[PDB]
Amino acid sequence: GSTKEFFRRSKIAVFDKMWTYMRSAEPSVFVRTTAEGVARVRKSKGKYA
Amino acid sequence: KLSEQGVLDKLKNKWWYDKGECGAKDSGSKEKTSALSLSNVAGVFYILV
Repeated sequence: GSTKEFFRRSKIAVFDKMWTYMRSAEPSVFVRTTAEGVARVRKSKGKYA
Repeated sequence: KLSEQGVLDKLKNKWWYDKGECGAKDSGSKEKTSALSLSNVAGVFYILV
């Protein structure tokens, strides 16, 4: 989506560091759909944003 | 030419630190406080007996 493409091509120093973490992270922080993303927030006990 | 452009420093920062499993802020972020154990105040019992 346009949300992921925003952090990829950004040149702001705050946003460059956020894309560096999400690139090199195991397990994958990226989700398939929006309903899966809201589902991870409710069940991870405050560890996922 | 690569050394003066900081390209040799940009590559060493990428493979060593960004591919690092634990970062500097990773171990720094975790704090916890613990109750006193018996091994701390064990000497006062030894004086008492």
